[PDB]
Amino acid sequence: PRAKTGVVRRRKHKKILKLAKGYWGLRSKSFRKARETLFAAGNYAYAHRKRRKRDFRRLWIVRINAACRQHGLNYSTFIHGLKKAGIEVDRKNLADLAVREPQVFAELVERAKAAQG
Amino acid sequence: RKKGLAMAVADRAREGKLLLVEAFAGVNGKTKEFLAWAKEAGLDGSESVLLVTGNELVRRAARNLPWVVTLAPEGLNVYDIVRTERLVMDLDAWEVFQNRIG
Amino acid sequence: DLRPNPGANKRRKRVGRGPGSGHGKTATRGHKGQKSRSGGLKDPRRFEGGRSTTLMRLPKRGMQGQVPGEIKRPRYQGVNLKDLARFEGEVTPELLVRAGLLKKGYRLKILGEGEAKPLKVVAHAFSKSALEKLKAAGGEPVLLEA
Amino acid sequence: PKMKTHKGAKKRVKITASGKVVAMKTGKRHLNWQKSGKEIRQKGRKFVLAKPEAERIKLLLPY
RNA sequence: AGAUGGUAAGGGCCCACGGUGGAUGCCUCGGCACCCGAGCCGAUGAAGGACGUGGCUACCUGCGAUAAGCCAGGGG
RNA sequence: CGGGGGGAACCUGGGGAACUGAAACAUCUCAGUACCCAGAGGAGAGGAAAGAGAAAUCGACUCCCUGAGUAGCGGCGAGCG
RNA sequence: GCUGUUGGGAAGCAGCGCCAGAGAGGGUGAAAGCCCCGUAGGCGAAAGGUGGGGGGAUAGGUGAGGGUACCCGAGUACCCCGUGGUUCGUGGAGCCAUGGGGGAAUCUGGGCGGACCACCGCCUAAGGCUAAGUACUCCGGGUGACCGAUAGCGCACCAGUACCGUGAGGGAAAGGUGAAAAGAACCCCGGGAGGGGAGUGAAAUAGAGCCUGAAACCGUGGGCUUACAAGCAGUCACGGCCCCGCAAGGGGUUGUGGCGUGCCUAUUGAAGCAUGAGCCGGCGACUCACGGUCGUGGGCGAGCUUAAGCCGUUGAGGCGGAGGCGUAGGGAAACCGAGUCCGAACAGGGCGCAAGCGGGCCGCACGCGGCCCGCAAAGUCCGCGGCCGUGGACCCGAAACCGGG
RNA sequence: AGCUGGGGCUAGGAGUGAAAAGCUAACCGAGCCCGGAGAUAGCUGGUUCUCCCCGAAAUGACUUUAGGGUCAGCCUCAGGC
RNA sequence: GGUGGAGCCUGGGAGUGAGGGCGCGAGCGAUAACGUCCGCGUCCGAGCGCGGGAACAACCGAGACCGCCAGCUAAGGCCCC
RNA sequence: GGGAUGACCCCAGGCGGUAGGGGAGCGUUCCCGAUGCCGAUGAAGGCCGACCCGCGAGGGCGGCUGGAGGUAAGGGAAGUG
RNA sequence: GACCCGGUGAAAUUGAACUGGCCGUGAAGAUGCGGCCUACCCGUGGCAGGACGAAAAGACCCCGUGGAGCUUUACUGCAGC
RNA sequence: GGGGCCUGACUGCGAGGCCUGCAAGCCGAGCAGGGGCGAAAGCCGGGCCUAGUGAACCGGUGGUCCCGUGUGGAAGGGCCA
Repeated sequence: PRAKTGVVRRRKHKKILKLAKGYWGLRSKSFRKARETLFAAGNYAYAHRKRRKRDFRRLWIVRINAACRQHGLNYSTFIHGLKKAGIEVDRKNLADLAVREPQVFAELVERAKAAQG
Repeated sequence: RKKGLAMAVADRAREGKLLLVEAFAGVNGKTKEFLAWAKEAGLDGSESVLLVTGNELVRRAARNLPWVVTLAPEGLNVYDIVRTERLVMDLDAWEVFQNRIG
Repeated sequence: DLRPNPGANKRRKRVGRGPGSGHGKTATRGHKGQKSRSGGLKDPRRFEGGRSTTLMRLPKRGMQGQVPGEIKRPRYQGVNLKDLARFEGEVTPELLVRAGLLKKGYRLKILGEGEAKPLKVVAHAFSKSALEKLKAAGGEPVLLEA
Repeated sequence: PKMKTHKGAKKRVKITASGKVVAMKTGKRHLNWQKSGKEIRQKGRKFVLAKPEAERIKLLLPY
């Protein structure tokens, strides 16, 4: 038998060419250029999936800060109230209360800074 | 090459597909002649058969048949026994079978 | 038994070991990654370093033979009456070779251990101590060959 | 093709039943000029290891 | 005093359709191996060729100034 | 009457390397290999014992399996056989 | 073996039959034992080779004692010197060959049995001839877990050509319309080439280096997007725009903002201003053979097992015990032997051996005999797999050596 | 000791050389072609699909050895304890 | 005490025998070198995977099986970027 | 440890990794399976696919092209990516 | 000649480019890392500082138990005498 | 350091260890043979101790029971030194 290359190659090749659509220049017309670019795309994602998770913690904290500051206090003290008080709740993500329910948020602050008095 | 010859003529027996004849009324070396001899035996053509008889006259017929696999006694192997669903053997080709096995 | 199923047992492992691809034994080809393993090394059954092999040990076997050749000689293959108590009646070489030991291995001695059966044992020579066991019923054929 | 036994080895070391390689003690074919009987005497046979393993591999056909 | 839209000479990414090109599949008048068979030609001029031969004929085959053919036997 | 010249491999005879191997390298190896030359044929060579070698043995020669990597040969090296 | 049916076209699907010593295979508009060529099976030569396979013909050979003592292959045997052959390399070196010197004999001879000598044996040199069994494949045929146009011979095709070289020599590329030429009348633009209709075809993005027609690469059209910008070209997060959906939701694009030092190789260390690569497609590197050694699947075990070849097939197997491993080891060897070697040593010591059983089950002898089993005491045989050895042994690559021209 | 046409001889360890190791068919401290040959290359380079478990070394001895090897060290797989 | 991808015995297959920074104890050097040689340890090698250190193999933190628009921290930070 | 051996569920640990050891898979070509089965209502190949199964290599399935070959399970070989 | 227009129309090079400066850093000489500075998009004719620019697997040096030419009271042979 | 006898600077072994990749190197009680010195106990297998050295292969002299290429004996070997 003579296992000539034939079909096999040409298939895996246009398989990477597909993953590589929308790239600049040859990054999408060359298997090689593609192959590479993809590897980078491989880790850039992987890393950013973990970054994304830290990305949004920032978004939230900055907001959370800006909200309970125009009210009366800082973010350092605010998270210590919701902690000494015992309200292991909010979760910087759900602190969108500062965006939606200011009346509900303001409540937390008041029962937060009060955790100190 | 023997324990494996006997064992093949074993799973042909337990299945029942084994069967040894002795006579061949419609012989004379004609297919039309043979084709009948089967029906009046249990060989409809639904089970590829292996013919192993030391009588050329009989082969003459069985030969040109699809579901039929001619042969001869001395040439009793395992590859044919297995490739064929039902096995038929004469008492003379069977006579040697054992002389070969033990 | 159906035709398409006599299948190889549970260990025919045709799994060879191709060493070319990304994962598995690969690239530098499953093994090697240095040099002097590219088409051959020296041995090592007996070679290299460049030093005294280990051929520093000398030849004892004093008699590696002159040039005419090895000298023709009667070859004695001793047997144990231990392995001899497998059959009864007449015990002579020929019925011995085609049976167990010797196989044209020239002459036949006889010694062994264990209990000996009280019969006839046609041999070329008997071991002293292992012959006192035949002093408890048995035969004693000697010489022969001409 | 076939394998050739190593006469060099075959001529100087004997292989025993347990599969052990045994050869004379090296150090007395002439050294001497005075070596306290003890030395010059103390010379029967001996072994090796990882080394006799290498031998047997050359005395194949001669088992 | 203020602000986000818009222009595309050209370029980029995606989709469509062609072009260039001749991979892949499928083909097989060819090759490859092994086993049988069979095994010499020549001064009666061999092997291998030059030229030439067709009504018109570049070349290949084919023959040989009897020139893609001549006699005769068989065969269809 | 014959020869001359040709013929893929094969064949016999007359000549006959080196690289390599020895982890350098002279003996040794490669090797009577490649190659040149002569001859012969569908084969060629060999062939009826001034043989073998230890058996009151065997009985042309060619060829295969064994003997056998034996017996030995060997800078007793490599390796040959 | 015809018919109906689908279709451009049946052999497809369908109804009912039939031949078969012939259901190999090829072709026919697609896929058919029964339509065409074939196949199994059975005949055939006036001519030319082949030809004891079978009988003749002759050639030619045909006899035993007892006496002599006439012949038994010459520059030879033989010895010495120089070499070659053999496993034999100077070795204890015989044997066989022979260049040189010397140099017999005719069986009471002479050669040989590995120096030599003595016994005991073997064979007749110096003249030829000699079938069959063995080796090879230009050509012919036959099969293929052989290739399929970068493969396979260098050549599937007008190739040892074209082309290159003074020469020896080197040495290419290049296959495919369709079932059928039915290969496109004529008309329109044009000098032509090309094309647009008409026309053939089931198909013309099958229209003539024309099946398939991939990727690189080059264009037209359209959607998203960019002229205050900064980058291994992406990734993540929002947002605008276009787009298929009944919708949760999903695509394509890219405006912001976050994070990012190509691939490979070699390296203590490479984004590296180290190596390699223009891009795509195809060719492209750990194999086989025989030994060996471990593992492992089976066969059988006081054993296991065949090799060449012979009768059988022609995808069928048997037979064949020459022989090989195993059953005992120690010693240099004679040799002894569960021992043996060293030794004076019923000191010591070095290699050695001492090898079984859970028990299925059973003659119902109150015996575990003892089959069998894991497979052994213990091993062998085949398979498969790892590594080793000899081979060009993972693939490319020298400068160089040698031989004939 | 001129230059030149035509006709001829000399060649690979060889020729020829008013001598440079110059010339010997556009690269001569040993021409070219084919062959031995798939020379040897302890060197450079290259070495193809996926997934899973474990995971080194760059030290010691010796080596015409020093960027190569052999044994040990360190890793892994199977069995045992 | 210690059940750990600890050990110990037999066997198959290995790769590695060019190391590097740092700390500590020495030699060499000039108590010069991103120097050089040993020793104990560590890390990179192979963790150029992630955080801090502006950037940065080996310094501080810490051994990355996958996914999460959830939380506590290490080093290092909390005026803006 | 379950143990109606139930390789189907529970309890607790492990899972960065180069040279390398080891373990299971995917695809290619050819072979038995085959006088069988897919097929012109459309083979292999090709072109798309945001859909389906696998961690992956891959595999299905649908539309278009294309116009004649293709070949399951289960295995077997090797010019196998 | 170069430059503009009509006609024909190459080449080495070429990982892919969306390819600025400065301090610094980094395998010690960065368009590509960090900080800051600049900077609308695209060409045409010029200049040669950088892309450790092109070309040539450094001609120097070392290494290889590599190769060749040459020498001699190196070894060992041979032609010749 | 002096003296008297002496030759144990023994033959055949060697339990058990130091050291170590290999092979080497080193220590050694104890048993037997036959001895020295001592009343005896006992000590003596060279030297107060650590350097004073060289695998194998090839050969030479002794010895010796081993092999002696058809037999006897040789040639030639083997073993111990």
